[PDB]
Amino acid sequence: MQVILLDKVANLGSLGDQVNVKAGYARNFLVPQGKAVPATKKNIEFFEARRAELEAKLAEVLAAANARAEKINALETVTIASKAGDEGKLFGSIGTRDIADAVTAAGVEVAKSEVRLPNGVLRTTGEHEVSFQVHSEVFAKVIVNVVAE
Amino acid sequence: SRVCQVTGKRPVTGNNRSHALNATKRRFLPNLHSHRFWVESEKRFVTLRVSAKGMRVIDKKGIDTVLAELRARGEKY
RNA sequence: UAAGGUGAUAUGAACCGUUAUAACCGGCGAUUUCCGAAUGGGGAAACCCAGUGUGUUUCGACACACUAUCAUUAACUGAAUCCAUAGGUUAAUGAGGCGAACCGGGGGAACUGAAACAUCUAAGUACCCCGAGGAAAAGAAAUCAACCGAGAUUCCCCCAG
RNA sequence: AGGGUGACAGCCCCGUACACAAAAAUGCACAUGCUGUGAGCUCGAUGAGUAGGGCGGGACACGUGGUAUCCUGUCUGAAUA
RNA sequence: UUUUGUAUAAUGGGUCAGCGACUUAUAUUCUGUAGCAAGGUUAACCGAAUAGGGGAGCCGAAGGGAAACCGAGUCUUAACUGGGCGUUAAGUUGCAGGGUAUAGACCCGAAACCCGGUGAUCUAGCCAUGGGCAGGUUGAAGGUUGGGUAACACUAACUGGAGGACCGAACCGACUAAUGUUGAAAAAUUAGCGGAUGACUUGUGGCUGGGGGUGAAAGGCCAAUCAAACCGGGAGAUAGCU
RNA sequence: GUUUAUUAAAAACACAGCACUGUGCAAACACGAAAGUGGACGUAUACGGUGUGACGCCUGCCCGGUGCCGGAAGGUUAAUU
RNA sequence: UGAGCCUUGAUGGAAGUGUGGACGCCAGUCUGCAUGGCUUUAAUGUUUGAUGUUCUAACGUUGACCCGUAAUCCGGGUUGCGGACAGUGUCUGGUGGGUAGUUUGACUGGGGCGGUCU
RNA sequence: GCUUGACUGCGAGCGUGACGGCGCGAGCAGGUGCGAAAGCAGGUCAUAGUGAUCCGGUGGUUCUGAAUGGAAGGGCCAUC
Ligand SMILES: [Mg+2]
Ligand SMILES: [Mg+2]
Ligand SMILES: [Mg+2]
Ligand SMILES: [Mg+2]
Ligand SMILES: [Mg+2]
Ligand SMILES: [Mg+2]
Ligand SMILES: [Mg+2]
Ligand SMILES: [Mg+2]
Ligand SMILES: [Mg+2]
Ligand SMILES: [Mg+2]
Ligand SMILES: [Mg+2]
Ligand SMILES: [Mg+2]
Ligand SMILES: [Mg+2]
Ligand SMILES: [Mg+2]
Ligand SMILES: [Mg+2]
Ligand SMILES: [Mg+2]
Ligand SMILES: [Mg+2]
Ligand SMILES: [Mg+2]
Ligand SMILES: [Mg+2]
Ligand SMILES: [Mg+2]
Ligand SMILES: [Mg+2]
Ligand SMILES: [Mg+2]
Ligand SMILES: [Mg+2]
Repeated sequence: MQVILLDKVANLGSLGDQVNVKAGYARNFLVPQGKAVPATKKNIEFFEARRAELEAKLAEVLAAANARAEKINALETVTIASKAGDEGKLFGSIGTRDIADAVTAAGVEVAKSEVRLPNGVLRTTGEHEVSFQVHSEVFAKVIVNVVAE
Repeated sequence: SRVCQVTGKRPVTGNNRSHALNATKRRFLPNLHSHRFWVESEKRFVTLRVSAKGMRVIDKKGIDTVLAELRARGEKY
């Protein structure tokens, strides 16, 4: 008796997984109680796409936010002059918001929750390599042109 | 009436055939234990006079495929 | 079909007919009390008791008709429990019981023989049970054959005591 | 042929061979109408708690015997051209 | 008839008349007879039905060996011998008969065994509901009064009415004798006899069914039947016996 | 008191009493393939089985054999694997 | 707790001064815890047998309610108790005059006893 | 003293039994032993010391072996 699991089931659960168990455990508990279902192909050899409709489908044809670094890296100069003053310094600081904000192409919109900067960009002005770290391994790179007003 | 009910396995007769080969009608009878099944689809807890092995059938064909028949021949349930 | 008839022990009486339905023969119909599967309930068989109706009626009520059980279906109802089932009512159909043998199936002896008796025999006989037909059953190879081939089943004769 | 007739009848009677006859009712054949069924052609598919197996019985002429094959009460249980 | 042997006082028969017992089917072997002959003969079936057709097949002309095999030979054995069984045999198919086989197997006959039904109108238990017991006797427990006690015990009269209690009809039963014994009667009659308010007795209806019931237990009763009822069937059981 | 209806009424059976033993209730046990039923609408001061057979005085010694009760450590041991 | 398996052990980043466990030809030494210049065999997982617990969810209930239903049967439902036990089917050892079918020789100066049987 | 004739295959012909059997046996072939040799030896001076059949067990065998080759099984010989 295999039957595909449907929940936790102590020493054997996966909200969907086949496992050889005593028919006494099934048709008496692991079943008639909502916890499993016989492996009659129609629920596996035919209902296996459910397990292949994500990591193998909604993880490959999920074309949408995968081309981050590619979609964003050729912007129209993200000039973000964080002001300046007092012997050539800065009035404005660099943060997570302003960065992933001014980095908007054609009136587009970017969440500030996608930044690639270890610490806080101290007040300077020089080349600011502000990479657009969005997805885990799928991040991007942008820039900022801090100066004055 | 001591009938498998699901596979119509009635009690057949035979000989004891003790040592020395001595005839003596004995008759064998099915297992049966009248089980409590959960049709689920029908949302009912139907019970049948199912017998061993004949129970393996339900777990092989279908509690509904079985009830499909049975009710087909015009049996209770 | 017909000159005769009204069955018999049965005469007699009282009648019917001698051309074309007198009688009689055959086809199809009408009537067909009560008991009996007996079926409205009951019951010591041929009897007792009831409900609802119909039409007629002096309209009291009359008799008469329908009302068993189960099965399938339909419709309407409808518990524990929302639903839903279970259960209930109605209607339409079908069954029921008899039967001689043959037939299929379920169950299944012993005397007897073995010159005793357990294996074995009698015998899958007798018998009991269920089911069906004019027949039943069986039947178009997971059959045989033997390297050639045959070609469903059934029955007869051989093979062979 | 046969039966009857007051003793044994071809020619007395009833029959007998032969030849005819049905309002209607039906058995069986064909033939057709109504209903139901569904032909034929292409591409498919081609019978799992089964076949085998262990235990106990049973059926095969065959008394488990070296014993094939068949049915199965009981426990198992495959290939799938 | 049966016997060594029967007039036998051993069996059977009152007599008469009618009936009453070696059959039939298939098979196998002889004998007789007919046909044909190293050949004889068909079965079922067909059928222009006792024909004719049909030779599937059976028997015989070859035997020996356990067989492979060989063959008028062959086995045995290493074997040459020898010895065993064969080879200088006519068979076959009808018909009638003698015998055997399987059948009921000459005929009549058990005590029994098995299967399915019918029986608790008799009887044995039990269940439900009704009925019966003339008369006479005994006199328990309890109570009341007197006495008695510290109070109880206790005691005496009276009251009271118990009991598988007593005597005795109905009623139930059955110890004795006679008579009956082809009875009045398939268990009685007569004279005595036992119980007679009780484990009593009886009417009506009901429930136990056969290897089963019921039984204050005799194997007793279960319809004049009982160490396994009656009816029908297996069934013409079997019968080395008469 | 009961018994061999139809040869035995008794020293036989029965009995109140005694003793052993089983039974915790869905009791033991018994009828029944089963359902179910009696036991009992009772529940150990109750029910079943067996033997003895009022009452009085009593009921000794043997557990080797058989049965029954308890133990089961070890030896032997079925199906099965 | 037995047995499998093989996973990690002894077999076959530096000293030196406490402490367990290993048994030994020993007078051995083996190996795990401070401060300090492949077999013979055992823990981990695992598999599987052996009992012993606990659980519920089959299974039992001749507990208590509800409904079918103005029912004591029965069925469904709720709850309690018990619980993989009990109980049953197949197989299997024991027991088994409770029942059943039979056997239990002949000669013999009748039978039996005794004796005999080649 | 020396040896294994208590050999193998056969057997003219007889005796004795209802039968199943049982007994006696010269001589023949192969091979042995003892003897110089003729020759004797197929168990014991003879007559008791025994069990049919079935069902099997063990060895041997190109006898058979169910489509064929094997095999199981069967036969045959020896034997329990
Ligand atoms: Mg009526
Ligand atoms: Mg009626
Ligand atoms: Mg006999
Ligand atoms: Mg071919
Ligand atoms: Mg004499
Ligand atoms: Mg005389
Ligand atoms: Mg005469
Ligand atoms: Mg008295
Ligand atoms: Mg008198
Ligand atoms: Mg008196
Ligand atoms: Mg009466
Ligand atoms: Mg009588
Ligand atoms: Mg007979
Ligand atoms: Mg007779
Ligand atoms: Mg008396
Ligand atoms: Mg008397
Ligand atoms: Mg006594
Ligand atoms: Mg005494
Ligand atoms: Mg004593
Ligand atoms: Mg006996
Ligand atoms: Mg007998
Ligand atoms: Mg004698
Ligand atoms: Mg001598």
